[PDB]
Order: sequence, then structure tokens, then C-alpha cells
Amino acid sequence: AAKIRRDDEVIVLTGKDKGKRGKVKNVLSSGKVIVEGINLVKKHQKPVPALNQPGGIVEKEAAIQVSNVAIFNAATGKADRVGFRFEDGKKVRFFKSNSETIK
Amino acid sequence: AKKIWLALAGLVLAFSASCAQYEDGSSGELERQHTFALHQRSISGDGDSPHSYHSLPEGVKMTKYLQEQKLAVAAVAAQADLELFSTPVWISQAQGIRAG
Amino acid sequence: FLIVAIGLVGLIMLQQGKGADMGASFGAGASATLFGSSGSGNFMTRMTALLATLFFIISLVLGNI
Amino acid sequence: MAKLTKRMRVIREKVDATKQYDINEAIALLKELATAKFVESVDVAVNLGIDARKSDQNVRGATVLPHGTGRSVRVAVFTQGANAEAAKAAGAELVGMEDLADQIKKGEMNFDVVIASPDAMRVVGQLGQVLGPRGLMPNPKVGTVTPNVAEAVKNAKAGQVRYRNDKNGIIHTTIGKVDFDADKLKENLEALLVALKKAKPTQAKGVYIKKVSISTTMGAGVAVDQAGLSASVN
Amino acid sequence: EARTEVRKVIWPTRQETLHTTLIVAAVTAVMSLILWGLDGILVRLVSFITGLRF
Amino acid sequence: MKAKELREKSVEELNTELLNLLREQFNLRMQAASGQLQQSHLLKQVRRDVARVKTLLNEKAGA
Amino acid sequence: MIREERLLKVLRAPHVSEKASTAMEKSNTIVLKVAKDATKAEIKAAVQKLFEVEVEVVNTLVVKGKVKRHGQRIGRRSDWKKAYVTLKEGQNLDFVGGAE
Amino acid sequence: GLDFQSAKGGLGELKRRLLFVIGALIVFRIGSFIPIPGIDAAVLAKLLEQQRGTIIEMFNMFCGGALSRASIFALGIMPYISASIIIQLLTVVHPTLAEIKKEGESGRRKISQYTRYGTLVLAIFQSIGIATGLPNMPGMQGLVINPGFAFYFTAVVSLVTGTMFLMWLGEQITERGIGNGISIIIFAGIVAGLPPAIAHTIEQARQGDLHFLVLLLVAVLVFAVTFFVVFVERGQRRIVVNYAKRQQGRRVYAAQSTHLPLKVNMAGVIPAIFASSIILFPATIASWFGGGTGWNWLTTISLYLQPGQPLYVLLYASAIIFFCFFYTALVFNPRETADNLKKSGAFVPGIRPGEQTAKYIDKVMTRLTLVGALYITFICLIPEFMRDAMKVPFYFGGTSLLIVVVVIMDFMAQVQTLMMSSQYESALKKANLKG
RNA sequence: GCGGGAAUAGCUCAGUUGGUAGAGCACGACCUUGCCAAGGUCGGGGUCGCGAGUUCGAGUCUCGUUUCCCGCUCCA
RNA sequence: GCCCGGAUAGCUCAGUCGGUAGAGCAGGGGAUUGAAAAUCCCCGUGUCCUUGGUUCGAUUCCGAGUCCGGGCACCA
RNA sequence: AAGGACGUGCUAAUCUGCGAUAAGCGUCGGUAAGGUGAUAUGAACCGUUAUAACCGGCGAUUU
RNA sequence: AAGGGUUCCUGUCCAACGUUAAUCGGGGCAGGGUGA
RNA sequence: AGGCGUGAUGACGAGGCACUACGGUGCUGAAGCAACAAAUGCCC
RNA sequence: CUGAACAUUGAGCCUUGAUGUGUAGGAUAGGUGGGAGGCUUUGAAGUGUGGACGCCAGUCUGCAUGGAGCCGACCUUGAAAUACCACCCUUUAAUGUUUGAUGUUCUAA
Repeated sequence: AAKIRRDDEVIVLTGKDKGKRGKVKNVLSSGKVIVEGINLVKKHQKPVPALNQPGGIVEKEAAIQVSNVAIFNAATGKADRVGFRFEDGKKVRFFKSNSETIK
Repeated sequence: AKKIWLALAGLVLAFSASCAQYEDGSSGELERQHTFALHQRSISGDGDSPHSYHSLPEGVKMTKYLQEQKLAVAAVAAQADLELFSTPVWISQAQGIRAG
Repeated sequence: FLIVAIGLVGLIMLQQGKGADMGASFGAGASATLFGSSGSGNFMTRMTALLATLFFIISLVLGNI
Repeated sequence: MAKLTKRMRVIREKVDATKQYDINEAIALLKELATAKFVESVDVAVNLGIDARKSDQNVRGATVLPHGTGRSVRVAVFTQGANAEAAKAAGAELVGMEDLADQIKKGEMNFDVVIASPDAMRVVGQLGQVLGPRGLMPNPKVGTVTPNVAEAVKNAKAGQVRYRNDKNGIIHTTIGKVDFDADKLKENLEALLVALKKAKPTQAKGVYIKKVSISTTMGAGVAVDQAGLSASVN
Repeated sequence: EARTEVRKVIWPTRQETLHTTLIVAAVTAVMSLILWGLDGILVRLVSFITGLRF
Repeated sequence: MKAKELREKSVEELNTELLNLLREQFNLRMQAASGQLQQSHLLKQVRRDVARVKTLLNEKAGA
Repeated sequence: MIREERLLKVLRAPHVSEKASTAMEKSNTIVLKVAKDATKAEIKAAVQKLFEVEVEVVNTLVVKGKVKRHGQRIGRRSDWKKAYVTLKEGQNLDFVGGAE
Repeated sequence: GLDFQSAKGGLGELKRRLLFVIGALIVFRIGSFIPIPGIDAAVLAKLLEQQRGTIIEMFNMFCGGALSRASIFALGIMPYISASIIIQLLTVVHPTLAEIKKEGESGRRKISQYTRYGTLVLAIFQSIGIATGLPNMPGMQGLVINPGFAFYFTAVVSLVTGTMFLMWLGEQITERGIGNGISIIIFAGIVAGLPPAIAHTIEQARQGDLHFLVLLLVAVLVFAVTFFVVFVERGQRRIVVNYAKRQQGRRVYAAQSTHLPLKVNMAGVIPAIFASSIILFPATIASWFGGGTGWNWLTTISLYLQPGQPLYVLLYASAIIFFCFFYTALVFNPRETADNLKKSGAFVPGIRPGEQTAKYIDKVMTRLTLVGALYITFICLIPEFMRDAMKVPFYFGGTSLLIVVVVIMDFMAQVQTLMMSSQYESALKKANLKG
């Protein structure tokens, strides 16, 4: 099914990054997403279209898996699928991870 | 140095070392000889500064240089093909001996 | 005589502007099309300059014969 | 063989001659080929449809004719000279063992009726092979009016003419003299045509009365018309 | 043709917009503030001078 | 796509595609290829739109 | 009509840059990349009906592409045709030719 | 970009600088009225403003009104520019000397220390020349000082004294405020112009008349001219063709990336003025001479032109259009940027360097310069058409716009060229740990 | 050194389980003819290469030997 | 180099049952003739190629040896 | 037709897909909050739950 | 001509490729070019 | 086939006159006929 | 696939004539049945021709003359005996033929 949104809340299941959260900037067609501030690596960047534009070792978002992150519900960090079991003529999301029944 | 060069052109065009039009013509009034008005001015330039709290600019002008690596060969010359040869060599024998 | 008197002071006055100009001001006070020391701060040096502007008006009246 | 003499010549010159005429016309012609003033053997050559010759598909037998042959009736006995029905119930001229055997089989005889008795007939068929034109040999049936050999020899002494087959199936039987009369001839002819019909050999091919020819000696002959079942319908 | 050739080139050439021009406008206002100022003080100083020498 | 095709009418659509191709794509593709009006997004449209009109004609003789 | 819009689909890019393509537009002729149409008559009638350019001799020449000598499979640039269309009137100053 | 200016205004640092500047301009206006012991600033200021016919316009453009409406001295900024020029000769000769100058912090100190010494020698020579000259042509000078032994002695000394004072003045201001300093003086000149003009708009007001119509048109006009000059100037024809292909891949394709545009679709404000000054100048030189009694013949030729294409307006106008067009086409010389581009390596995209690259590069510049020529004329025309129904103007017409533009563009360019860097650095240091 | 051939009338030349073993010419005697040819008749002769073995019987079959002859060692 | 054969009274040659060697042509003599050819008869000279051996006796049997004639590889 | 040749994109080689209506087009449905296949992902843009894109039936075009 | 198929020319770059070195070349890089 | 009119009062042309940024361009122009000797080619 | 007439010629039943000679039989034995006998008046025979053999002394008969009567020795040998009357095949002739051969002529395949 799915667990993706373009604003999704996570509690982060990635080690060294647990207990953190962030919007999902963009969803990638690689099973990956970009969560705020936790995929930052220092990147030896060489200017391209080279101008004033800074080189240095710049903080640059990588991307981690969606299965190596876990959702945040609304009071709990539990993840065990989000229900798409209800059809209003189209599948609608709700929590069944902690059963708080909201998208 | 670039700025000075602009200054020089402005001065030159004065064709009188700046304003130095002798008094007379029709209006009276003693004559002067002036300073050297003008400006200077800048021009591509430099600037930028992602500052502004609510704004953002870019650049303009420059160049580049890449020499990267071209590597392949020789490696990319022994796998992308094959120089097989059967080596055709004939060794005509020599008989005629009488072993009877 | 009036015209002479201003002049003596003016020359003393100049020496003073320069003295001010080098320390706070930057040793580029005159024409230098860059800059690198004033703007940050309030100093002594602004006042010498202020004086100079003011001074020019003073000189003629006095001088006036 | 055949003579140039007038009575012989006219038939002899013709190819496919001896053609069939009614019995009265036949006998009327036959008389006139000669002048009566001598004996001459009148024969019948009755032609059976068998083409069987010198074989055991010959028809041979013997019938009692109510009259004599053309040279006056004389008898010579083929015997074994220790007979039982040819030397003891009909007798013979002499009891010859082969004193009489020779005479039959010799072919020069002054006896007309060649009597046969056993000398072998259970191993000799109806065969014409190296038998005599004048002589003969017992055959499986020697009679055709008696189906007994013993009684046949009896019959032969009474006055039986023993007749046997040819190349063309010809049963030659001496009918009489020329000094016979038309009717005396008729009686004999009838005795022989009826005899062949009565019985025949069953060790041979059948009978059937084809051409009946009648001839006298020195002249030729002409033949009598036949239906082949009766000489009294044709 | 010579004037025109120059025009014909202009119409393509004009690019690299100053959608910025509101900055230039904002600067114009700042340039204006100054003018107002020279005139005011000139009346104050001039006034002091008018009593002494006028 | 949807409503575009559906509101087309034979007489109309015929003369509309002439405009599409010539003097709305004809100019564009030449300018763009020399960098004098190269905007890549405009190339993607027009091309995949003039196509549509011709479809209806050979399918069912216009909408 | 004399021709359809698909016989006026014949130009997809001009040639207006570098040697013998700026030089041979200023001094003589005009030059444009003419798809791969394989016609000369309809290219004359292209610049009649569209534009308003008048021409002299129209010259047709096949261009067989040029190598890309780094492989992968076949490589090489695609075929096209170059045509010297040749002005007789117009005298166009680039990105003009007519259109009403 | 708009967003960018606005931000600065909020922060403390700018506000202090902006405040200072309004003060700075004032200091200059005040100074101008009150005289000089050497020539006499107030008398000089008036005369210049008046009329003068042909003579006034030529003098006025180059000046910008700077001290042609606000006259004081007869030396100051010119010695700084002269001195600055000698150092430029010195820099060229010796590479090492140039290097220090380029680095901004080092560079600035050097220039003044050298300039003050130079300026003093130089100035005495200029002053003596100026002093002899000034009395002779009218007969008379000043009214705090009058021609004679006394005027010569005072004049030399006074120009020199002034020159040094100004140099220090100019420096305090640049850092304290925004916009170069040399620029400020020029700017005051624009200000000096303004009341006569202002008085006339005030009179018109609203009333639903011709006068109402004109106010609305004038307000609009000032802005429009400003906008139109601006749009063209940035106006860039921007061709980016990457040199070779260099296989494919990386981004959309990794080629040697050459992005060249240096195009300015206008001709540039300093060039524009130049063409205009030059036509005027032979006549203007004559006119004074003629009056004195000297070079009578030179004046007579100037007068002759009026029987063809008449009116004082008509000769100048026609000539000025041709001249803008002419100047630009021929030469690429009095526009620095044009010269610089050519010298450094480059090649036109699609073209193989040789005769063909040289040809093409010149051609763009020849168009560009012609383009500029056209635009300047169009601004000037709009008043000329407008005025005949509306009312005659007198400060909202044509050779003034050119005067107004050069001072601004440059003042503005400088505030950016320091100002962006300054903020960036300031921000940066604090993050590091550094005041 | 090997393999196959023969030694028979003066001469040239048959035969042969081993039975009384032959021709043509020369030679002996005749005849035609003066006499010889040519022509014509009529005779003789054999250690049957030599010695044994086989046997009543050898030259041969069998075995040894003397003399006279051929064909081979191409091939290796 | 090897195997074979011949070596005769003047010239040319026969000569095995080893035991006393003859034939022819020259040549001489007699017969024939008128005298001769031819043809017939008679004549002796070989100490039967040297040297040993077997033998009572060998030219003739055996072993060498000579001179001459026969047949056979310089080298692959 | 199978199978090819040559084209075809935002541009550039090939690969992939597709044919001058050319990495698609229409129509009906499924599906959908993210997408514009790949080497090399960039550039420009598009859609955002309901009109893109993706998937299928049917049709068009199919050099 | 046949045949090759851009190898031509132009500017560049030199790791591999020309029997060497190699700034150079018909190599790499990309352009321009054959007009009836 | 080849020669002579005409095409052509033109082009081309030895060599000179100018300036240049040293890439190169502008300025000008004499004679232009006669005779003899040729090919495996041409008439063929 | 491929026919018609007519000409010529072996052989089978046959039909009508003339020899049918082995050995023995004097001579006339294809053969098979009748059979010791023919004088019928241009008629067999006899006298002469051809065919049969001359093997023990002979006669037969085609066919002409001829109204003009002979000889199997009315033997006997053998497997069978002769004239003559039916009548056979060969050698041969003519007919009816049946069949296999070739030829000739023709046109319809």
C-alpha cells in the first residue's frame, strides 16, 4: 500500500536519528524520502556553473528509506501500517498503528 | 584598476579638462574653471548576499575548467574487442633420403 | 590683514584633517575608490571633517575686505 | 489300293465322297454297281462320334446278326485249349494251346467269325495297339448283346460277328452278300445299330450313331441317311 | 537598413530582465529623501547668515 | 485531452490545426533550435496537441 | 489550395552560425537546414507561400551526418539535408523573412 | 531583488548610514552659497545658472550640475582623479605594485597616501594657471576679493586648502553613508536644480484644467524615463552553447560549459554625454573669444549655420541624433567594457576561431552601440512633442536626463558593490565568533 | 648364394607308370642318267648324362653327383 | 679385388668305363691322270699348361699356381 | 505479417518505447498524489487526491 | 574511376594509439565542409 | 577539323602608387602581335 | 498404345489318292476294323510309263492304251500280314480347315 505523503510526520526508526521528526520534502521513486535535517552530509562541492556560488563542505540532504523510518501518529511513535481499509469510493487513510483513526 | 579606466574616459571626453568654458556669450558673470564631477560606478561587478530576510538574487559571468578523467584504454581497448590471430605458419618438410 | 590671517590657520587645520584621516578613517582619505575602516563606529574623525565643511563658509566672511 | 474300275472310280475321284441318301435309294444304287452272279462282302461302316483311336476309349463289342456273312459262315476259335466255354460248353475246332492262337493272330484265314475268349482282358483295355486287322484280342466287354464272356463265345458259334473300332470310330460288321435282298440287308443293319445303343463299354467313351455307310467289295459304297437314334424317322 | 539592422538586433537582444525595477524604484525614493534634506538645512544655515549679513 | 476533443466540430477543427502547425510551431522550433527563444516546455506542448485533431478525422470524421 | 500544411513542414531549424553559414549569408545566398524532404521544388514553393522571399537557383545537397567516435553501438549523428536557398529579394536581417 | 533592498532597510546598520547621508548632502549645499577668499563661490554659483545660450548647455552636462548650480572652488575632485591616474600608470609598469591595489583593504590606504603628496605639487601648478586666467576674460571677479596682486595670492592658496579639506570630507562620508562620495557632490547639483521646477508644478496643482493634465503627465514622465533607460541597460543577449560534448551523462550532459553573455543593449551614459559635449564645444570656445576681440572668424562660422535649418533648437537637435548614431557604429573605444572583452580569449559558439570569430564579435558591438543612440534620442523627443499645447518646460526636457542618469547608476552600483559584501561578512564573522 | 631347365642316333631334334624307343639331313646298298644333280626306292645307330635306390622291368619316379643353362637379391 | 672356364705333335680342336691319346687342315710319299686338281690310302713330332697329392700306373681323379678368356658394387 | 531499415524526445549519442497524429494520440474503465523510461539526471515544466502520470479493453495513426 | 566513408580543413587536447620522443598526426574532442 | 570577323570599347594582365590594426586590404595598369618549328592527339 | 483386306508357308484334326521296303518275311507290313478272295463289258488285268526295292528267282500300282481276269506265291514270320472294301498319318498332293509365321496393299489408330 502506502505510507507516503509530501508532508509526512515520522518519529524516525533510523539509528542515530531516532526521537526526531521532519516533513517529507519530496518522495523519491527509489523507496526513499527526504526527512528534515537528518540526512545531512558534508559534501566536498565543486562549483558548477562556477560563480560566487560557494564550494566548501556544504550540508546536503541525502535520502533514507521509508521502511527505515517509522511514522508518528498523534501521541505515539508506533508503526504497524496505516489503514486504507475504508473506501468512501476511494481509499482513505487512518491510523490503526495505535488506532487513533485519523490520517 | 577596472574603475579607474572608466574614470579616465569620462575625463577625456571633457575636451577642456572638465568644465572650463571661458565667461561670456550672453548672461554675464565671472568665469571659473570647475572640479572634476562624474561618478565612477561599478558594473559586473560582484554582489549577491542571500540576505534580505525576504529576497534572493543570483550572479552573472564567469567560466570553468574540467579535465576529469578519460581513462578507458588501454583497458577499454582489450575488452571492447579482440585481436585474435591463427598465426599461419607453414613448415615445408624435406625428404629424399635413402633409408631404403 | 584679514585675508592672510585665515590662511595661516587653514594650513594648520589641514595637518589636523590628515592626522584624523589616517587612524580611524583609513589611510585612504582623499580619493581612494575603496574603503575599509569607517562606517563602523562614531569617532573624532567625523568631527574634523564636519569642521572643514563649516570652516569654508567662515573663511570668506572674515576674509572679506 | 483304290482301283480305276468304273464302279470304284466315280466315288474315288470325289473329295469328301460317300454322301448320305435315304435307305431305299442307297440299297437300289448299291445293287446296280455290280451284276448279281457272284458273292461280295457287303459291310456296314457305322461311324461313332468318337475320334478315340488305339486307346481304351474305343467301343468294341459283338452282335448276332440273323444271317451269314458274305463269304459263307465259317468259324475260327481263339482259345487257350483248356477252356471252359470254348472247349466244354460250345467246343472248338481243336484244343489248341497256341495251335489256334497263332491262326487268329496270323492275319491269313479263311474264317470270317473271329471268336475271342480270354487270353488276357483285365490288363488289356479296348486298345487297338498292335492288334490284328483281321485278327483281335479279348477286351473288357467282348459282347454288347450279352454282358457275359462265357455266353458271348456261345453266341459266336450261333453266328455272332465280332466288330471293333478304328481311327475314326468305325465299327465294321459284315452284313451279307450282294445276292441278298433289300429287306435281308435292312434286318442286319438294324440288329447292329440297336446293339451299340443297348450297351457299350463303361471303360470307354460313349456311342452315338453318326454316318452309316454301306459298301460292297471291288466297288466303293454310298451311305444311308441317319437321324442317329432311328433309321425309321430318316 | 542600417538603423533598421540595429533595431532588428534589439528586439532579440533585450533580455536579462530587471523584474527587479521595484528595487530601482525603492532606490529612487531614497535618492528623493536626500534632496528634501539639502534644501532644509540650507534654509537653517542661510537663516543664521541672513541675520548677520542680511 | 477530454473536453478539448469533445467540443471540436468538423468545419471548425480543420482550420484550427493549420494555425497550430504553421505559425505557432513553425516559428517556435526554428527560434528554439538557435537559442533565440529556447524554452523547452513550450516544445513539448503544441506538438502533442495538433496531433489530437487529426485523430478524430480518420477515426469518425471529427467530433 | 496548391499544397497542404504537411508540404510546408520542411523547416525545423535554420543554420545561422559560424563558418560558411554566417559568411555565406552576408556575402551571398541564405542557408537553412531543410529536414530530409528530398525535394527542391517544394522548398522553393515553401518560401513563396510562407514568407515572401524570392529566390534564384535552389541548391540541394545531402548531409550524411558526422562521426561520434566514442562507441556504445553504432554512434554517429543522424542524416539531414543542407540547402543553399539563395536570395533574390528579402535581404533579411535574421529571424525575419515575411509573415502576414 | 525588490525583496532584497527592503530587508536591508529593516536592519540597524543601514538606518544609521542612510541618516548620515541626508546630513552629508546638506553640508555641501550650505557651503556653496557662502563665498571663497579666492574667487567668490556665491557669485560664481548664480552666473552659471542664468541662461548663457549655447555656452551653458555644454558646460552643464559634463558637470551634472554638481557645482554648476552649487559652485565652490575651482579645484577639489579633479586633483583626486588626476592623482588616481598617475598611480594607474605606475601600476601597469610593475606587476607587484598592481597586486596590493586590487585587494581592497590594502589598496585604498595606498591610493590616498600617494594621492595627498601628489595632489599638493600638482595643485599649485593648476592654481597658478587658473588664477591668471580667471580675471582677464571678463575684467572682474568676486566681491569678497577683486582682481589684482591680492586676488592671485589668495586664489592659489585658497584652491589648495579647499582641495585637501574636500578629500578628507569625501572619505569620512563614503564609509559612514551609502553611495561613493564623489557621487554625492554631483547629486547636490541635481538638488540645486529642483526648486525652480518644483515651484511651477505647485502653481499648476489640480483645478481640472490644462494645468491639471500636465501635472499628472509630468509625474509619470519622470518615472518613465528612468524605467526605459534601466530596461535596456541590463538587456543582455544571452547565448549559452557548451563547447564540445565530452561524452554524455552527468546532469543532462557533461560538456565544457561556456556561458557567455557580455552584452549591454544601451550605449552607456558617459559615452552619451561625450558625443553631445564635443559638437557644442568648438562653437562655445569661439563665442567668448569673439566677444572679447580675438577669434572673431571662428564665431562667424557658428552664426552661419543658423540660416540653414534655422532656430536655436533645430541645428542642435538634428545634429545630436546623427551624432549618437555615428559615434557608436565606428568605434567601440570610449566604452571600457567593450575593449576588455575582445582582449581575453573567447570564441563565438559554432564558429572556429580565426577571421570569422573576430568579424562576428565586432558586429554585435556595432549593433549595440547604435541601439543605445536610438533610445537616448526617443526620451528627449517625448518632451518636445508634449510641450507645444501643454506649456514650455525648462528642466523636464532633454540633456538633463543624461546628466541625471550618470551620477545615479554609478552611485547605486557602488552602494551595492560595498554593501552586499559588508552584510555578508558581518553576518559571517558573528557565526564564527568575531565582532 | 638361392629358385626353377635339359643332357635321347655323327648332326639338328620327338617320346616316356619304366614294357619291342623315333624323325628330317649326312651315312650304307640301289635306280634314273655317259656319270652326278634335281627326281625315284630301300636300310642300319643309341652305357636313352653318370652311379645307386624302387621293382620282374629306370633314363625319367626317388636320391647323390659332373657338365651345361636360365630367373632372382625389384623391394629393404 | 671376388666367383667361372680354357690352356694339346705346326694351325685349329675332340678326348670320363684313370690304365697304350686321336681328328682334321697345312706338309711329305703312294694310288688316280698324259700331267694335274679333287678323291682315296700311309707317315710321325705331343715326353698331352706347371707343381704337389690319391694310384701299381693319372694327360686323363684331387688341392694350389700361372697366362688368356667370362661374369660381378667409388660414393653416398 | 514475422523480421528489418530509417526516423522519432527537452536536447544528445545509443539503449528502450513509438511511427511524419512518431518515449505517443483518442475513447471508455481501473488506478492515482505524485510524475516527465535508461546510460547521465539534469534542464525546463506538469499535476496534486475530482480532470496529470501509471495500468488494461477498444479505436486512430501506423513512414 | 574502383573502393573507402569523412579519413578533408579548423581550433584544441596528449592518458592510450602512430615502431621512438611527440608540442605533432589521418589519435581524443567537437565544429565547419561536397551546392549542377 | 582547323583560320579570320564578332563575342570582348570587356575581363585577365608585368609592374607600380596607399594606408593599415600588420590580419591585410584599397589605388592603378604597359604590351597583348608577327613568323617558324611540333604529338602517338584531332580531321579520320 | 495398334487396324483392314489380300498373297505366301510349316504343323494339328483330318478328307480323298500313290510307296511306307526294319529283322525275319522268296515278293506287295505306315496303321486300324471288315475280309479268301474281283471279272461289274473303255475294265481291273495284260503291254508300256513314273514312284518302291532289287536283300532269296519278284511283282504292286498312280495313269494311258485296253469290252480281251490277275496274284498276296489263297504261304507264313512276326509285336502286327499284305489282295480288296472302309481309311490313317508321314513323303506328297488337292479340299474343308485350325493355328503360328512372314510378305503385300491400304488408311482409320
